[PDB]
Amino acid sequence: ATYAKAAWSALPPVSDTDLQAGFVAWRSSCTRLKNDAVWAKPCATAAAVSDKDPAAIRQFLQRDLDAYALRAGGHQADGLITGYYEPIYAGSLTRTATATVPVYGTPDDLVVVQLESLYPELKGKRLRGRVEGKVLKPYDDAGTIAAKGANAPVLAWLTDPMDLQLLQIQGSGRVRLADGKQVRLAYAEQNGHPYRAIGRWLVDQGQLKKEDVTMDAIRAWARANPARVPELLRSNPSYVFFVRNPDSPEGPRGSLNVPLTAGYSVAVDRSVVPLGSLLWLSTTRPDGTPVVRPVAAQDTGGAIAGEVRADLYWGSGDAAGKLAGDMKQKGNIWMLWPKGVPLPN
Amino acid sequence: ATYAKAAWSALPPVSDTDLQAGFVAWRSSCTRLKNDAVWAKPCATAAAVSDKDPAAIRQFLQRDLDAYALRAGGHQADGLITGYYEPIYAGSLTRTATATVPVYGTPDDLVVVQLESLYPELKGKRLRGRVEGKVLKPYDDAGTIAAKGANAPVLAWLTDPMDLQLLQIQGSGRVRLADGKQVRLAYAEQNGHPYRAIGRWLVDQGQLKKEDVTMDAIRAWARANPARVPELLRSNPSYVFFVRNPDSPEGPRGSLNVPLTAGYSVAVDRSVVPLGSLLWLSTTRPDGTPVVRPVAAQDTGGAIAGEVRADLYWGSGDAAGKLAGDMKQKGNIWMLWPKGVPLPN
Repeated sequence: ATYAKAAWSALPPVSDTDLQAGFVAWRSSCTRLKNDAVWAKPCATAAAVSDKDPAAIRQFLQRDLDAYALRAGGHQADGLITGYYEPIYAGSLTRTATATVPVYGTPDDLVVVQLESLYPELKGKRLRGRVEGKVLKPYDDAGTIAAKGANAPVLAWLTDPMDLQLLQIQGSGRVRLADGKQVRLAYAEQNGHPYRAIGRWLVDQGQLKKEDVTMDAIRAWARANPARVPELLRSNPSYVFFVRNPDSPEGPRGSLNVPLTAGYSVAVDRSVVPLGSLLWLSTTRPDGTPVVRPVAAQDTGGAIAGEVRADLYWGSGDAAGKLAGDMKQKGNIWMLWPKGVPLPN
Repeated sequence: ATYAKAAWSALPPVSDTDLQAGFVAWRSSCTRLKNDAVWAKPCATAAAVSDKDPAAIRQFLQRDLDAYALRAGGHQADGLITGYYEPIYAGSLTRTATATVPVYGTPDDLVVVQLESLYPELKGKRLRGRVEGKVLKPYDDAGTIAAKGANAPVLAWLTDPMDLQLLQIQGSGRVRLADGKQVRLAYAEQNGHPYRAIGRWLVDQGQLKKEDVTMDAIRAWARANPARVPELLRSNPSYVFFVRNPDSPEGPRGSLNVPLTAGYSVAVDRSVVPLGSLLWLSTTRPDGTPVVRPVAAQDTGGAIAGEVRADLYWGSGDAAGKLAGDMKQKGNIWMLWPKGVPLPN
């Protein structure tokens, strides 16, 4: 990927609504770049800037920053904008006859093995176990936690084991309670067993074809095969544990551990685009509505290779999920950069 | 590397005394080989041969077994025959002003990590640690144990920390008490830190040249540099714990859990030479005198990496140790093998 300087007048205009929202989402991450190489003084400048003055935003941007078009190879500046979202699942604080699937916090008999300093070849492996006598042995796999429960507090109860599996894959989500209040859940720990996507088990068993395996297809197969749902979820021996964040309307936290804003946060390649960077996005919704806005690189998703890419966070819930799933849009991306500073490799 | 079938008449001759002692050493493994797919049947046959009848032994071998020259690397059949022994060191059952170095059994808080069913790539490693909160930390390294001790049973007290290091390298030893009586020590466990020969440290410090590194030269350097012994020995972060046996005449036990015979037991590469196998050995003693004999694979040595290699157990005591330390001899090794049975792959 290459950076190609662009005049402020070459970028597409944005409405005042989008300029401010995208500025507010981007400055939202300033509290965590107070001592960042490149963004601290921009932020300090921005901290002074109002957020209800478009003229004052444009001043700050065009005065303090440069713009660079993101180009890859062959398609050049024309890239691909996909989408992602935070799911919301029906559930309860308490077991009922409809909500029987427990979501567990971290067990305190779960021991994290931490021997990387003696054996570097262990980094990235998530080794965990239970200590019985003088031996650290494998922790309970997923199948065993589904049958017998966990030695851990229950943070919430879901209505469908398939909702638990998806929640454990994504690492965060909200639980909708009956009184409309919501529970914030995020990754905390893992049983130490290697992940094995249930999709792959559906291919080997001869139930789907590698190209047919979507989320919507696994869900359809499960609903068609209620007897086999336990076998299916057992095939992934890995089991994820959660923490419950304070109740809040903020969006989930991403890799920058800043609450994502719906419509104004993106997942990028951290190399090509440093986390915290301000971007300019021109693309469309699946229905063709122009999407032209500043957006903040506040999360990670970058396997960039021969074509520009970013993932746009569209919010939480089923409709955000539907919007995010249909996102396959041609788009252009500019990275904004503080003027003096040299850009990154 | 490779097994090259050889005719019996290509093997060098052995005296009747050597043929008898080597048969006897090897036959003593048969008590541990009753469930061996390879050696069980030969052992049943062997049990009925008179160990006082050379002709019956040679008959049994030539009838029921084939001979396979071992070869590896550019030297092919020419290999390296080193030595080991059981050292005997003056010491005490109790701490005195002349015996202050403790020999430890297995600590109560030493946890063995046993996650290989989940990650088969761990299978070579001795992973160990101590549990601190919900974390398995590295256990204290050799240097920390030497300086501060360990929470473990004390088995004996030595006068010189170099003696402990040697004892930890050979894995077995005797401690001579003031009343002439002796106590047996054998390997029981280790702190999980990777071994690093102290010889390598002295070379890295330009104190010895890679060719002069012998046990004699290392001990000489330590004599001349008492103030640097603690840093010399902690350069090997591995620390070995022992078990005490009651004194007895028999040889120490190797990995096959069978008492080793001086001059007729070898430590081998366990994958190339399965424990319990009978071998033919042709080499010399350091003074050049011929050593031609059957020997038994009854211990585990360093794996074969481009050179054929075996460690010859020479017995216990200082004289055995001088012999074992001078052993650096060209050798030929044949593995014997029951007819019809597939070789190891």
